[PDB]
Amino acid sequence: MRAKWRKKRMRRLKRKRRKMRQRSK
Amino acid sequence: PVARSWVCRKTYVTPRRPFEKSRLDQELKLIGEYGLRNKREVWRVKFTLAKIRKAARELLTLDEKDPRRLFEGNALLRRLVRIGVLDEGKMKLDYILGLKIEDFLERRLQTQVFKLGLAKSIHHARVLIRQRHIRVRKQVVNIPSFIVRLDSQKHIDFSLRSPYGGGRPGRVKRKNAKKG
Amino acid sequence: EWMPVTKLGRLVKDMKIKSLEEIYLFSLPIKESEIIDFFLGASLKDEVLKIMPVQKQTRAGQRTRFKAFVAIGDYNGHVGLGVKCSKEVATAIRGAIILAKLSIVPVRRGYWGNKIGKPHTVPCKVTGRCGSVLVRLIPAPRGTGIVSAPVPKKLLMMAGIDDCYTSARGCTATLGNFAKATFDAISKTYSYLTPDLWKETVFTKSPYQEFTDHLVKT
Amino acid sequence: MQNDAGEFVDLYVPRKCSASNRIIGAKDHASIQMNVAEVDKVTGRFNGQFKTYAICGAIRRMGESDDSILRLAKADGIVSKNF
Amino acid sequence: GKCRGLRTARKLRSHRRDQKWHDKQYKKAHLGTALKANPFGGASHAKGIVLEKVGVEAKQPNSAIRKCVRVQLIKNGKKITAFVPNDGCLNFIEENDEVLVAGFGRKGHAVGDIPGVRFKVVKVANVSLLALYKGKKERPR
Amino acid sequence: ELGTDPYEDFQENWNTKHSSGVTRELMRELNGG
RNA sequence: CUUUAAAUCCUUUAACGAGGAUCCAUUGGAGGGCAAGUCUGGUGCCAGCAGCCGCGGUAAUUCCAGCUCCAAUAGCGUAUAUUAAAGUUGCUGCAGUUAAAAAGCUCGUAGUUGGAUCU
RNA sequence: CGGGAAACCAAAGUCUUUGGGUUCCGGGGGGAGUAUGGUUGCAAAGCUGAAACUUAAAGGAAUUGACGGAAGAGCGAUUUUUGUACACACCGCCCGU
Ligand SMILES: [Mg+2]
Ligand SMILES: [Mg+2]
Ligand SMILES: [Mg+2]
Ligand SMILES: [Mg+2]
Ligand SMILES: [Mg+2]
Ligand SMILES: [Mg+2]
Ligand SMILES: [Mg+2]
Ligand SMILES: [Mg+2]
Ligand SMILES: [Mg+2]
Ligand SMILES: [Mg+2]
Ligand SMILES: [Mg+2]
Ligand SMILES: [Mg+2]
Ligand SMILES: [Mg+2]
Ligand SMILES: [Mg+2]
Ligand SMILES: [Mg+2]
Ligand SMILES: [Mg+2]
Ligand SMILES: [Mg+2]
Ligand SMILES: [Mg+2]
Ligand SMILES: [Mg+2]
Ligand SMILES: [Mg+2]
Ligand SMILES: [Mg+2]
Ligand SMILES: [Mg+2]
Ligand SMILES: [Mg+2]
Ligand SMILES: [Mg+2]
Ligand SMILES: [Mg+2]
Repeated sequence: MRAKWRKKRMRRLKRKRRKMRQRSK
Repeated sequence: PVARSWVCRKTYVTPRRPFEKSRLDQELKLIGEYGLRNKREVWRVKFTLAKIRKAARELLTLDEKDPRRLFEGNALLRRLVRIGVLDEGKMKLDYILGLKIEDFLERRLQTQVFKLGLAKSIHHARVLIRQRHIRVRKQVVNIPSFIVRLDSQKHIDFSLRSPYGGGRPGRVKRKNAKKG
Repeated sequence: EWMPVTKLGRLVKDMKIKSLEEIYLFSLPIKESEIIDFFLGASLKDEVLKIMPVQKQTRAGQRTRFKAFVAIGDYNGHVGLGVKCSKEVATAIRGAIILAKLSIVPVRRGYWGNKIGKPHTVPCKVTGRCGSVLVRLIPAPRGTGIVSAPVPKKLLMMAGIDDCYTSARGCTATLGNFAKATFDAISKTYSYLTPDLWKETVFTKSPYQEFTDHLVKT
Repeated sequence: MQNDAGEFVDLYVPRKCSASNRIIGAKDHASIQMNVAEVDKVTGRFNGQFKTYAICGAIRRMGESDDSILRLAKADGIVSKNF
Repeated sequence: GKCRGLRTARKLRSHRRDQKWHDKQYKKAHLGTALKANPFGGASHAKGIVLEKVGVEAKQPNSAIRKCVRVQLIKNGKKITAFVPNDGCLNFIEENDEVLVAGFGRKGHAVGDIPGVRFKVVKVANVSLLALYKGKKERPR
Repeated sequence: ELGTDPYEDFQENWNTKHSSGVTRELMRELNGG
């Protein structure tokens, strides 16, 4: 996998976690 | 607390390379020529020579007029001349570096018993020494590695109690005479 | 029977040059192997250091050749190294022996401390390079022996060195580079200007110039 | 060179470059040993005597053997002082 | 380049102290996570109870079934896969037996074809596997 | 009788399973050790 | 007998005590690293060996054995901590274009370093 | 000139003949610039930054071949143009669901 798209996938997964792993929770 | 002493040290160093053909051949030649039991007896003399060389090399870095050099090199040379490895004309500190392990091997009691004609083999010499047939000037010595000093060279003989040195016959002769 | 093809060979065969040091003085290249046989003769002993198979990729498949490394020396001040690649092992070994005795250099031997008796070690610290391999030779006291790897030790013994300390850096698993670096280090012993070589050089007749009349006849 | 007893202990004594004083090694094949003839001051013919110079290969590769030979010949009186 | 001042001892010592942490072995030995994760806890050997017998497939290009045992240590209760090295020695081990286990030789790293196995069996039921293999001692029973 | 030739064995098996052996033989043929 | 508080051990000494002198030396190996057999019989990618590279799928120099051969030797294997090997932590003494690597750029406090000259 | 594995570099020289001053910074390949803590921002994200575990290689320069929907000298292998991560050689190798 191209490193650029791997980095983008990691960032999207982290954003999804951040939405799920809410600071309020 | 106890009244004991714990001072002790090893008398040999094992080689770094376990299987080196040239070293094996040289050590086996030494063992065969001097009738030694194993490799450790070669390593012991090698360690002794290494220590003497290290001391001599440490004394050769000082100034010639240094009192400690004059005091200690004189003692080292005197001891080497006493045991017979060195000669009186070669009592400089540089000649110590020219000594070889065979020089120390030639001064054992086992080789001197053979060289003096008391034994007809080096192995026979070891057997004779270990069986209490040899005395050094008054004392029965049964240690093959006994290093003979120069002044003691003339005084190696059969013991007075030995069947060879004028003593009573041994067990086998007495039993065979009792047979007939 | 030997029939020389060069002036130096004709001079050597006709007993006009006394020693190989006369040739070494004028840095004359040696192109005939029979000169070294004439001078060093029986004292030369050689040893094969490595047989290395190399392969060239072709359309039909790999083509294999064998390379022999041979070190030679007389144990009394001269040493040489040769490398030869051939289709057969025996041919490569013969070529390597010839090439090794062709490139034979003298070795300078010095003292570590007091200068008593015959020289026993290298005059000073000398370094040789080959590829990534660096080899350093340091003088050692009398009776020390050679403290080195098995590969440099053979060349140092053939050169006639009794005592020496050795350091090495780089990929020494490359046996050819390891041997060539220590051969270069040994060769650099006579090219080092020490204070006892500061005297002005007195020139002498070259063998080409001295025996020109004899060369004209033959 | 020699031991404490004074006996010389060497295979041979290598010759040094006349230009740079460097030692000319046994495998230096770019070195030259050149002779320059001497002439009689009255007639100008070949005397039979010559002067010898030795140049190492390092100087020759630098292209500095011409100037070195010229200076050596000037120092020995072969080349005119008002060159 | 490095600083060569006469009063730079603090700089040099501090830099070396900080750059030693980028050595894998130094950090492994001085960090404490490896010691915490080590089932033996720093010991050369351990004793366990044989939970069961398993067969581990050898990694390619080799093909074989290496006989191992799942055991549980007595001092900490951790579960471990140990290798029983010899031809037919797995018949010397029974379930619920007590075994002495040592390392495999590479300091926590797997050895050879066996994947993820770093321990080997030494003694079973207080008798060495070598003596059982050579027929010098019998199982106590 | 000439039974084994180290040169032929090396030149044949230098890339086979028995290379490390035949090399060891060839050296014994060459250096005498 | 001596030893010792009394003993033991060592030393000293009577008598007995070795031909298979059965009064029997073991521990690891035999492809390379690394000293030493592509000898014979089994097994047939199985069982197993192998620190690493590797061996074993019907002629296995590597497994299980017999013979023979190596190494140290009253000692020799194994697991683990540690030192040298490591100039792979580099003060001596390592690197940073492409193998891991110089901050996007500049200013700047502390720190480090600092041109000649006096009999 | 001298360096370097070489490609190449008058600097990438004046290095085992190793010390002009000083700052940052690397320690086999992955896990991973990921988790967690701290901090900055409205957000997107920025800075600092692991371990458990897994693996015997990954990688650089150059050489000979094979492919292409392209036109005496070198340490050494070695001695139509060109590119290659192929060498069981494109019927290859290889990425993600
Ligand atoms: Mg290597
Ligand atoms: Mg297999
Ligand atoms: Mg055995
Ligand atoms: Mg066997
Ligand atoms: Mg081996
Ligand atoms: Mg061998
Ligand atoms: Mg493998
Ligand atoms: Mg069979
Ligand atoms: Mg068989
Ligand atoms: Mg260490
Ligand atoms: Mg060191
Ligand atoms: Mg390390
Ligand atoms: Mg140094
Ligand atoms: Mg490094
Ligand atoms: Mg990079
Ligand atoms: Mg920049
Ligand atoms: Mg400031
Ligand atoms: Mg000043
Ligand atoms: Mg440096
Ligand atoms: Mg890393
Ligand atoms: Mg790792
Ligand atoms: Mg050619
Ligand atoms: Mg060439
Ligand atoms: Mg392209
Ligand atoms: Mg190509």
